[PDB]
Amino acid sequence: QICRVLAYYKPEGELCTRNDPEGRPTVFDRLPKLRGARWIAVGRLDVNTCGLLLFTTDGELANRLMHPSREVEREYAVRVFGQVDDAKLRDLSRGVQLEDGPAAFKTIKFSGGEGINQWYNVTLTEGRNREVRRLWEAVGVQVSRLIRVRYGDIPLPKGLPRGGWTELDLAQTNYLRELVELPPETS
Ligand SMILES: [Cl-]
Ligand SMILES: [Pt+2]
Ligand SMILES: [Pt+2]
Repeated sequence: QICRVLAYYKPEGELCTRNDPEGRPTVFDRLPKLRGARWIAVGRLDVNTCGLLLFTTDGELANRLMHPSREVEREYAVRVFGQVDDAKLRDLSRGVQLEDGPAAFKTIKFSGGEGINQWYNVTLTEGRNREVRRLWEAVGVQVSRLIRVRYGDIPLPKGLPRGGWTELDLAQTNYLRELVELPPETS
């Protein structure tokens, strides 16, 4: 029946599978147990990737959101080990060649500076598995922590803590259905 959407702040170490016969933590463990409907993940995140992951009860909405007809930026807050040479930044912004062909960061802004380890905020328009890690890897830099903070026009909710979820209201939901050319819900 009604289209519900959740915004979840995935912690590192959680699986994206619906269940694990070992009892290992999954992104579905703390979601609200519904009935007569089923949460569906809008895409997936690597086990070691934190941040925004949408869920929705509506299969069509999930389809159109991870398969957009328009190129969508994904923004990540990245913590990297040690200080990064400026030329390495030039490479990442000009492009490198990895296992699945060339790739590049559409944007690289240096964020905070925690001791010797550095923070960068980067964006990309593709979404090949572990692309962000492999990008930094191809330039000789290991990734410490990786948070997804924005998918297109959708950022992590401000209050929302690590491992928590927030339900979108009808207006926010309809905003999503509009960005994807779906008719608006009325209740
Ligand atoms: Cl973290
Ligand atoms: Pt997917
Ligand atoms: Pt994290």
